[PDB]
Amino acid sequence: KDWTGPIGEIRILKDTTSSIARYLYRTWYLAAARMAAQPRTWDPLFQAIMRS
Amino acid sequence: EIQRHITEFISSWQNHPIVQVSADVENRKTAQLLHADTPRLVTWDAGLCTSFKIVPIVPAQVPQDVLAYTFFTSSYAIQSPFPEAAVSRIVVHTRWASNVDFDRDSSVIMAPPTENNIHLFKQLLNTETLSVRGANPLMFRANVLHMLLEFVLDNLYLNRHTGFSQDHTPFTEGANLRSLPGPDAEKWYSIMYPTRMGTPNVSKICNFVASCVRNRVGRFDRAQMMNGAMSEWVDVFETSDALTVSIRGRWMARLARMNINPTEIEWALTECAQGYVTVTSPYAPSVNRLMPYRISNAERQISQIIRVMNIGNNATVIQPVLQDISVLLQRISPLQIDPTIISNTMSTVSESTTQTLSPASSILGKLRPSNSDFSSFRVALAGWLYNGVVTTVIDDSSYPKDGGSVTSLENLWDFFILALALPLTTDPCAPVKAFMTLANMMVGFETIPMDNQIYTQSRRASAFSTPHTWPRCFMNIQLISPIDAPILRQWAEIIHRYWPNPSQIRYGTPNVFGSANLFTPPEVLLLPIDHQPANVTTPTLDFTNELTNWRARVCELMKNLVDNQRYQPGWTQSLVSSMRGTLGKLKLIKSMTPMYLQQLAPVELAVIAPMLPFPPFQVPYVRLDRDRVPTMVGVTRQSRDTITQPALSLSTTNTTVGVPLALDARAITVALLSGKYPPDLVTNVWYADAIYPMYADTEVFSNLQRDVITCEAVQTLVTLVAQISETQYPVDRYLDWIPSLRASAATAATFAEWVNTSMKTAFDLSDMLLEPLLSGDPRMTQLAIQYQQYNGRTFNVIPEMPGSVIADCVQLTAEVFNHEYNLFGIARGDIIIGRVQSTHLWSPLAPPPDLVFDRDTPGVHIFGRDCRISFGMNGAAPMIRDETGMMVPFEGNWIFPLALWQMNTRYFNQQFDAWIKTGELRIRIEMGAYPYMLHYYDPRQYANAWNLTSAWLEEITPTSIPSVPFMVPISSDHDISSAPAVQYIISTEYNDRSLFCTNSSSPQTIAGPDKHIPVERYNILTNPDAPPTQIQLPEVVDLYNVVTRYAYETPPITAVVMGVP
Amino acid sequence: VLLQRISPLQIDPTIISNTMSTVSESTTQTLSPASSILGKLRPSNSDFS
Amino acid sequence: AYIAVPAVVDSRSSEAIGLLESFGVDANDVSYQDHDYVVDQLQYMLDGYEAGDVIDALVYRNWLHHSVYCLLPPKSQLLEYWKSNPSVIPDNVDRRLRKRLMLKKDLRKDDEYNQLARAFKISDVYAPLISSTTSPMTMIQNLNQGEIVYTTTDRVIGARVLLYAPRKYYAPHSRFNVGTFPSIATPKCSVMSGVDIESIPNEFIKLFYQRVKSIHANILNDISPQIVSDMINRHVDVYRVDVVNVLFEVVDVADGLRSVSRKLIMHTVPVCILELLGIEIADYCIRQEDGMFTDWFLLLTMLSDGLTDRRTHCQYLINPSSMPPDVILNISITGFINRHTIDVMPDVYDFIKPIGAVLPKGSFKSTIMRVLDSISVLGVKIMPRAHVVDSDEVGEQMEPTFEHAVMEIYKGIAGVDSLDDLTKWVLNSDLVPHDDRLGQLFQAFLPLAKDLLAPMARQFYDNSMSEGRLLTFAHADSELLNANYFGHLLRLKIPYITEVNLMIRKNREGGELFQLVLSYLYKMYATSAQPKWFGSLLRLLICPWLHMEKLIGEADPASTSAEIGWHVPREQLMGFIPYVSIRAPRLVIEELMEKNWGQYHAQVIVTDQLVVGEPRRVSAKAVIKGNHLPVKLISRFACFTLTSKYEMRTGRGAAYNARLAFRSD
Repeated sequence: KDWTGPIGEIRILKDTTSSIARYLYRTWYLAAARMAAQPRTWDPLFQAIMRS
Repeated sequence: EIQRHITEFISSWQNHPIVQVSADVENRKTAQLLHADTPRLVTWDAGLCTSFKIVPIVPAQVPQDVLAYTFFTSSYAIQSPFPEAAVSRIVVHTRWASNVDFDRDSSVIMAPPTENNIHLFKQLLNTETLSVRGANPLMFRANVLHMLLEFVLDNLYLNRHTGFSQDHTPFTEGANLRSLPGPDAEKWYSIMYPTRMGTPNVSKICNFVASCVRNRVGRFDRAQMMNGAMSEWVDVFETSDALTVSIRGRWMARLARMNINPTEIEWALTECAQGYVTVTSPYAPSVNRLMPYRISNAERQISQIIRVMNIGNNATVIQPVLQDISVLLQRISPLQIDPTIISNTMSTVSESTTQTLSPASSILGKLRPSNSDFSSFRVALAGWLYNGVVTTVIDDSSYPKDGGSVTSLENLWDFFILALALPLTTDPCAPVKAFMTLANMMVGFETIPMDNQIYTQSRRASAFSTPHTWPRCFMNIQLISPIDAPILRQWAEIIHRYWPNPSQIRYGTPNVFGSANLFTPPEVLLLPIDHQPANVTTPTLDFTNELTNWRARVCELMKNLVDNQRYQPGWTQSLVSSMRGTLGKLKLIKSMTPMYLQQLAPVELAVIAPMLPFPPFQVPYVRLDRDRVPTMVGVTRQSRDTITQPALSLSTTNTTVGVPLALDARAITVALLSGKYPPDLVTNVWYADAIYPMYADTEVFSNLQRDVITCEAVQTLVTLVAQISETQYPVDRYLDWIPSLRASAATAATFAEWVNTSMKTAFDLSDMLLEPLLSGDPRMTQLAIQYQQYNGRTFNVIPEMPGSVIADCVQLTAEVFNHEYNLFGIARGDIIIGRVQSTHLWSPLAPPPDLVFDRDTPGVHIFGRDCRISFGMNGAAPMIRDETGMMVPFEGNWIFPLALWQMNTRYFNQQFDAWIKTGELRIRIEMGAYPYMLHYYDPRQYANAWNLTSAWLEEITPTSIPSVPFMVPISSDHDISSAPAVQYIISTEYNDRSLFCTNSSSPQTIAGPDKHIPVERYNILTNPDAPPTQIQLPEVVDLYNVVTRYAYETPPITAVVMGVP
Repeated sequence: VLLQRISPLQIDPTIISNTMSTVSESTTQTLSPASSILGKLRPSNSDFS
Repeated sequence: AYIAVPAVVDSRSSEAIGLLESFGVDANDVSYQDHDYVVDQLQYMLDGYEAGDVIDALVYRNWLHHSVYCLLPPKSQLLEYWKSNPSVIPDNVDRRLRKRLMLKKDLRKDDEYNQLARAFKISDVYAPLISSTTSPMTMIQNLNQGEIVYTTTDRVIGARVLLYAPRKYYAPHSRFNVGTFPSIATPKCSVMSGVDIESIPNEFIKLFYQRVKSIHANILNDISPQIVSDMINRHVDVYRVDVVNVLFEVVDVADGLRSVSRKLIMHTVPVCILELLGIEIADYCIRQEDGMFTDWFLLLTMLSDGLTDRRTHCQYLINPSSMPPDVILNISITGFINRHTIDVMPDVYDFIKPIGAVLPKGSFKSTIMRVLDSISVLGVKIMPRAHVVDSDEVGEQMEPTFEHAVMEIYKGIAGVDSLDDLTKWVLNSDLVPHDDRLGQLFQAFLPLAKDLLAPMARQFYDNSMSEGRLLTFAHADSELLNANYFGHLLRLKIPYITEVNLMIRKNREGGELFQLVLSYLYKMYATSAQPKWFGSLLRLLICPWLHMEKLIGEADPASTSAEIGWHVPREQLMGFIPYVSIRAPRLVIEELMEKNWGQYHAQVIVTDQLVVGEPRRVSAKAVIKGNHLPVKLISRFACFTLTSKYEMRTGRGAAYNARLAFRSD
């Protein structure tokens, strides 16, 4: 019950779950949302560096 | 109950929730705000505008004895406009003869009334109804409202001009008949023109057709504007449906109000560009196109309010918007980086190698350039468009980490960085942070009086966020003593005098684009800094503006600090001279950035700001005035207890909106100190080259189309919910004779979910309409916005709700439904169950007035709350008790409500049915509205209704009732022998408007109910003195009128407005 | 248990979840007020004994 | 005239496919454009720029103004090529610069050349010029003017790119034209409306059309395939099957009157099955005298990947029982609304290896193992029963078996004895489980599922990999993962209610509600991965074989067939087991005689007696050592069976380093 249907190959976890996995979910979610807003991940030179 | 638990399991499986918005939606709000799709407004219909089809029920007796087979037109295969059957009725079916571009995914499709139409009235709220037949009678009003909403939304099309052909038969006077496309089109003409048919017989069709006016067929009006072109509009006589004609006329009126022609598109794209690019529009007679884009002002403001309510205290929806405008400024800005200019100018600072400190080399470590420094500058430049929802502050890590003595040189540079970076941010507490940055660094050196023991002098400067943490010694400069804190006395006057001054720049095109701003007038933007339009187009370095003056006076404060007499003898002379030279050079660094912010950035902000997916939202800037700092910009979406006026219920029922976001102070002042131009820049070439690809899109013209639907569905929601709940808006209710329940907030929320799902199923939408209003209490809704200053004075905006089209058309359809409830499969009144045995041929949808009775009939017992039955003892009759306290036997004329039977449907059946069947009592069951079947029967044979009426009485449930069965005789055209028939359920009111004609291909109807072709519908044919336009629409629908047919084309904007590269 | 099974009211969890939105992150350092109240409220369907 | 279709169109190949009758248009004057290169060009275009600029640039391009690019070496090799053997210098050049180029042995010492070359720009000579900083909008807007455009970079979108220099310096219309990108620059350009944006299989055409219909939806001249068929008139690949959807409705004719209950839809049935079953727009009774579904509606529902209704849009799982809350008994088919192709060969099927299909506990197995056993399209068998392993069989070779092993889990719960009391304790009257009690049962179920079943399953699946390549059913997802199963993992579901199947079937050997409880245990034991619609396997199983006989049919059985298998040398003391079997036309098996079948080695253990009345056979065991067989090693044009047992044509046998051998006629 504590999943929805797929977004492609990913099911999302609804936040009204009763299990402990929402606390695992919110840390990785906040982590991704705060690393994507950094300015350093968007110049092409750093993407070439992380390719290397 | 082993088998019964399977039924319980399936019935608990099928009640799944239709709405699963339990997951988060703020990853989808961002994509919707950055790019919302357009609805689909104009769709073309090449068929004929009708929704009522005449269906046959019982076929005619095409061989018989009393009349030869050579009489009928059916023997000669003559096509007729009407079904040549024994009984014909009118049913409802939207979009037959409709070769549309695509469907709205709406349909009111009805079976003929001899079948079961119960599935249309258990669609909405019957989660807990067990049987396949049967629906809850307390849901009938909501079911009918959703059916009328579908019936309106399925007719939103525009009529298309197909093509004509003059006939060669002598059937008309050389008239011009329409030809409609399709795979099989040679049989539409008999349907589409009733008066074209020849007249051989004295059949009823041929009696109708030959009694009409001949010159009202085909084309009678056109508009021929050019040689060899499509006619723009015609007026044609054909079979139609005046309700559908009215709906499409109102829809055409709305889209004709939205129309623009490319001359003001040229003018608007010139004014939005401010002359830096010009476009053209031709000068020739038009081909009469339709480009719906001009909308009103309130429709724009309401969608702006809904978007501000969407971005609620989140700072992850609005962050990609500022990041987008950063890239968009970077694309067309002429300024670039030059990171090497500080490293070049700090190579000639005179200092000694023997010293340990190095003022020339400390700034280069404190202020390192990294070429990613405009990414944090253009976001601060783009945050000027939004102070209401976004308050850009300086990051926490850009402060000197618990104070920092002024004796330290690194903290002295850290003061300079913040003193240059703070005027760029739109935070209102920027001057008090600039003051307390120095006052933290001077603790024990120079002291000033504070307000409390909490916000002391050593209290950290980033903790001043609320506009009355401002110290009293800041706004009274006289409180700072000139002889015990002279440098703070200096810096206070520098802040109070040389802080920048707000201005205004005038973007926007008010004609085509509806202006979106609120609390500011239209066609104006507010800037925190001052601007002057440049006179030259070959720019060059100057030193007279507010930012360069600010840098110079911060440098001169640091010169007075190093020349203080308490501070100098702690240093050596070769260090003091080097620091003074570094400051004297850093004042006179040569950077273009203060000139750019003065002259060119306010022009290109106004160039960009109309062409933007989220329009500007500003409250007034203010320097240094405590009483005018805005707090709590707040939107409302509902009223409260009983206060029905938005200006009164606004102050206590709002939601405060807005975020702070953090930027670093190093990267802004690197941009301010290091920025240069191209080598030979000429601005009227540079901006004309840059702006030209930007103004070939049409995305803002799609957003203007979406705001129509976003304002329209709200008024549709209010009008439809007000028919079942008790709202505050003055609406017109028509469907009170249909029963429903006392709706709660959950019922209203569910019905509103069905409303907006049906709303976005049509118009082809896929994201997020009307859910921000839907999330709480859709009964009492209102839309307003307000903020206040520090002194408690409140501005507010309550936008008016403009004209709505769908909400008008639903009420029009309800006004028709009040008089034509029969065609949609609904009866009115209530039924009377009683044994009637005769050989007569009257119909139970029109009973004789001898059999009915009411509350005013003398000798009729009325039953209410009290249903207490005493049994019979030793042969006496069983008794039931009256409303008035009497006690009557099972005999006579009774009146029930339906709910009294439903609550006791088992206990009443055993007591009553054996008396209803053979005895002498008749029960009137008050219902108000009910659907119905029609079982016909041959009137020459016996017919008992008990197997139908017992199956109706035994399926009545506290939840649901099934449809009511009737028995109507089949009419004939020759004399028949009569047989006795027994029927039990009759109606009360007249109930026979659905019948069209009986014995359509026959000379007369003798036995049974007859009805000729309804003359009152086909008014234009049968009345030679009526005008062709006339419809008597609230009473009947007339099935035939003139309809106009357009042939306008819808070209894109770039196919008519070129742009001259 | 009897008073729970008689009652018309069901305690749904979705009303707070359709409003408060655990995402929020007003600031960038620590949790927002909106995401901090939900860590206490915990709108789970355990029970309401 | 220019219309646009939702598929990749090349001029030479999509005419051989036809590609327009495939959407449903009866059809010279229809000239196909080559939009093959623009899709790869778009894929190279998207990684640098954003999406919206690229798409909104490509939208405004007509496909009748014929034009071309030009790509030149940047500056140094540009001046060096003019220095070289051709003096093909244009007349836009500087009068001094061409004079310094017409001399001999220029070098760094020439100040008079270098001073002018360091101030020379390419934009002085060539105009209009695409540099790397130009927007994608202005590339196409400048391209629509003058039939040739000079560039600097490769990353452009639109027409074909041709080069200016040799590589040593670098680092035809008709009346009706179709394409795959809707143009806007002409007032008349058209887009077809057959299929929606949810069934477009290219994932770049889908991304394009969503963005086009998102903003330009009002101004698109929209037409239907019937209107296209009006406007026109007045080797053979397998694994490409046309699909449609069935728009039906359930009707309840009790006696006399009929009613309409639901309005369903069935998304991706293949067209060949609808043609060979011979069904039309009429009414149908879908029950037998028993109440079982009458063997063709069952196959239709097992071919599809969905079944929903049209008033709401939730998933509708039909009732397989005959208990009437909702019995579906009569079907009225009302049309077929969209039509497109689909590549039946999936993504996960790469190497030839056994197939693990995960079905739930109460899914219809006893019917499909009867139906799939009784199909034969050619002189082969598609899926016999002897190649199918039940989910039951893996836990039966044990001291009392896994169902009976967890049947006696009740000893260990307080207040629980006499298993009916446990089943009464877990399930309520609704037969929906309580939230805690099912997990309290599961925390004792789980070590019996892992520490007891999984080693035996690992041993059994190693044994099943040894004795041929088979198809193994499985209850749960993790049952094939905790035991290290080797093969393709397929997560499947059927459109039916699997729960009420568990109350119909008697002879269940235990509690009739206990097996529903045991089904819930397996449903919670599996991982949270989305299953993939059993029709996704059944179309692969049936539809290539049925399409094959329409063109392989009656050529010759000797030289249409061939078989792959392991080959042992004749020098043995007392051989060709088959591996797959391939049926193809003559040219395809002639193309299969090459592509040598070495670099594939096994170790065949071959010792058994003769078992059945067929000729001399020994059930061998082959264990593949090297890499397994790719499918593009076989073909895209030749069908092949998926499962096979091992046998060869007395004595003994030992470990033989076998190799493959393609035999044919």
